[PDB]
Amino acid sequence: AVGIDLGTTYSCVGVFQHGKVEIIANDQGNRTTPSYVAFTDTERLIGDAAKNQVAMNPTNTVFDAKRLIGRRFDDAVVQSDMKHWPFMVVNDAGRPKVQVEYKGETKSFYPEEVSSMVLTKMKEIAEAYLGKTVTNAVVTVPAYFNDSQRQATKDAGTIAGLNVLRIINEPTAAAIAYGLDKKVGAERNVLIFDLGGGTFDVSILTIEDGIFEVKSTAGDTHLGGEDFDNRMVNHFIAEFKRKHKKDISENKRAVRRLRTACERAKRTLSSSTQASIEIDSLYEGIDFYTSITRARFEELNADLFRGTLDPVEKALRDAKLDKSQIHDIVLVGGSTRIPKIQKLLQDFFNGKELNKSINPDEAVAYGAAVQAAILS
Amino acid sequence: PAVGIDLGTTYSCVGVFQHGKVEIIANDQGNRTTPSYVAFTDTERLIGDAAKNQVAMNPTNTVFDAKRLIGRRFDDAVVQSDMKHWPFMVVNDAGRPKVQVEYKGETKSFYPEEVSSMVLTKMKEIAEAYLGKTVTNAVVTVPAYFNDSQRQATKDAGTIAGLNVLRIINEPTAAAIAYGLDKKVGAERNVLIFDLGGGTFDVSILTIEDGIFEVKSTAGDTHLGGEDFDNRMVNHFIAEFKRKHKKDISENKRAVRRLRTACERAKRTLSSSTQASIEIDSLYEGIDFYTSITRARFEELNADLFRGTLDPVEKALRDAKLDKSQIHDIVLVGGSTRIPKIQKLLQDFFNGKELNKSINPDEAVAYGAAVQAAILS
Amino acid sequence: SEESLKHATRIIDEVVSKFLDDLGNAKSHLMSLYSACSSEVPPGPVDQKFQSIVIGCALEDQKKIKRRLETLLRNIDNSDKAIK
Amino acid sequence: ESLKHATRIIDEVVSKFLDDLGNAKSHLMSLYSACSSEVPPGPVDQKFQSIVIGCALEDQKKIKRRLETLLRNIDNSDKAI
Ligand code: NA
Ligand code: NA
Ligand code: NA
Ligand code: NA
Repeated sequence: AVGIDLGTTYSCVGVFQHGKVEIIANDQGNRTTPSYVAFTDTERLIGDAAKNQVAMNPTNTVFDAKRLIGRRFDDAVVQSDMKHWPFMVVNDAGRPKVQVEYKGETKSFYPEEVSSMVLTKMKEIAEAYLGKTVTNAVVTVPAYFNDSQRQATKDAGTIAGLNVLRIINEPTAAAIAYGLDKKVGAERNVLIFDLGGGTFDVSILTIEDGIFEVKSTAGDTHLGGEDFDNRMVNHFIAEFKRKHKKDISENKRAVRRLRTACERAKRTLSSSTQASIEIDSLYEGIDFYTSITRARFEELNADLFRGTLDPVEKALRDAKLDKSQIHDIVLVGGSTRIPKIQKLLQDFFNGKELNKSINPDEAVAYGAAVQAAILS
Repeated sequence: PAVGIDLGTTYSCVGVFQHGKVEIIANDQGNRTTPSYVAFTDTERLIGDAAKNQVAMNPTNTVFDAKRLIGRRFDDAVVQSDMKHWPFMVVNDAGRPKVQVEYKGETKSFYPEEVSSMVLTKMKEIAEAYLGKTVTNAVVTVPAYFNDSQRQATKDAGTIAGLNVLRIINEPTAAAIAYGLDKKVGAERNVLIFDLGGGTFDVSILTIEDGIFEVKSTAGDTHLGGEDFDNRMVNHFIAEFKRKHKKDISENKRAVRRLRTACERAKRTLSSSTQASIEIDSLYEGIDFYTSITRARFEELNADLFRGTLDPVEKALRDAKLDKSQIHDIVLVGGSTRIPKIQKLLQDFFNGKELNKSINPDEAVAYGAAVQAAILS
Repeated sequence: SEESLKHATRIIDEVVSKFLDDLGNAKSHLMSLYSACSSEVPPGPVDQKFQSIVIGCALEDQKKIKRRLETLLRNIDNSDKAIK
Repeated sequence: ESLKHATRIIDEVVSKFLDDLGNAKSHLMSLYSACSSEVPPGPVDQKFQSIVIGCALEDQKKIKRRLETLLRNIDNSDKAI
């Protein structure tokens, strides 16, 4: 019995054992696997291998399937999203499907078929670690998912040859990971602040005698760590123009290498007040060297960082609660590591301590694994 | 699925009967027969092709011909004689011969049936690799002249290899079954099995009535076979090289080994062609060996040996109280039966009678054993 | 005789092509790493993790690493040429 | 840390390749020894020996030379990495 966090950009799988949870690493030792699937002239790729060939095969590399799962083609969200994806999305009897080139054959797949492929890889990852065949699993989904999206996600699990014990809410899984459901007192409230690579969700839960109830949800489905990276990228592209009179914005390879450098710098700024970026021959044989302080990084993302507080206020209002009525605050999602984000939330809640001891990229999977052990 | 194993003196062969067809199984190197060789080195025990590939570098620890020791006393005249042609050591353990070798730096000795057990293990593994399933049941063949103890020892060797020996059957009976001779109609049928392998010659007369076999007589020469015909060629060419280049290669083992290999190849070619070229790059002192031989010259070098194969035929007939005209079927088994002159001599002896030979002579015994194994399980 | 030459050549060919395939996998692996260091459009895959590790190195190390990869790919190519 | 890590990822590809070079060499040696007039120092592919002894004289020499060249190229590739 394993717990799977089926994320939009990456997925994670854990298993409860020895009274503790273990987050399973894949072949490459990565504890998270990209929710990518690639179709080439010869094979089908899933995970890291799929992401590594994105540049050479952009139109046949699929991601964000989670944004389509359970939706209708004529859905306002689908129509809007497909204008930003490099792969094709076609209409099939009102149902959305991704169309790609696979072995010289033009084929199409249902959102849940793509996800079943990601789940299959996660199943295989868990099997390699336990040694046995893995069939039972608890899968998570955003609290705002409707019955259609939940069913389509379960089906994805079924197609992957898994016996989905249950479909649970991501925020609920996070609260379970911190045992916020096992303690003394009366009906308490919980705010889950989930900021991943491309999605931001705020959820308010109420736990009464071990029973969970979603009170409200808010957030921004297109706000994540990648946006903070974009702000830095644009910053250095303009910096390069000034120092070298050259514009690299139209050079894919240059932009991508810069983006990779910015991701590392961002990580460094999570534990250091300054970071250095170095890139050999970034453009026309010119070396790129520079630095950036935490303060400047925060200024570049000011509107995005403080904007995360609006969904908090909205969630509070929809739950009909005053912020002083929140008993626990939980941090999930890689981006909750950014000091400014943590400080903004803490200050908003007048210094209240934040639950964050559990690796924010693994908390959801962690909680699902716990729930799986209980239902096994 | 039960398999049939031909546990031969020089090579072994395994086959299986499934879906109404016999399949002779190839080993890891694609060879349908595996050398009955077992070698011991500083780090491992090799069996089959790998054991035979390293005989030159590890001659004293590479065992072969173990079958010639089965059921024998160390002091039997044939054991003392055979020991002279074997690089490995044979010792006397309380009247019984044991092959002794060095293994992982240690001196080890094995009874002849233990060596056979190792070969059966290899054959078992070859079969499993092909079937993809566990092979446990098998039929193993033995020479018709084997006594109770020899048969029991072979069975025990199979048991120790992890095989459930369904039955120990005679090699000639197995050959007769491969040709479906036991499924024919009528009264008693007399069958002669003419088996000439690489190092042995056996003639058997069997009578078959309503699917029941009875061995009537056996004859042969335990030391006559293809290797002796190659030998005549080797000595012939060593003398010719000496005459032409004034150089005797006899004391250069590598030279003799390559010449022997060349003669074996030439012999095979002469079973299909009327002449063969024999060439060896830098045979001795950089001197190339370059000559040719006709089928007729090959027959002449072996004339006495070829004609001699009929004496055992006449002895078997006499012992079975049969006139040659009473033999209903003649079966050819053993790679050396491919030699045209041998076939012609045999056919003429039997007034032009047609011979059963469509089945690869090296595989007929395994073939018949596979068939009987399917029936028995 | 002519058949023997053919069968002999096949046996050596199988040993060679086997090695050439092992040499091809090494080339693809090194090629995914090199491309992670290059400013050119990648002809094939690009090891993302390796690209991060490289960019995290000092400028001269990035140059070192890329130089080591170009050398290995060259020595690997010389090998493929000589061994057919 | 990074330099050491990048170097380690490259060294593993190289090591694996050097192992394959080794495999090719041992396989080639068993074929070459079948052609040599020296007492075999290692295993001799008996099947290959039969086959080559069967080729015409000059073809035997060509095969031996080809094998010698391959073994030399394998060694040159080994030392160059
Ligand atoms: Na969806
Ligand atoms: Na769907
Ligand atoms: Na794993
Ligand atoms: Na570089």
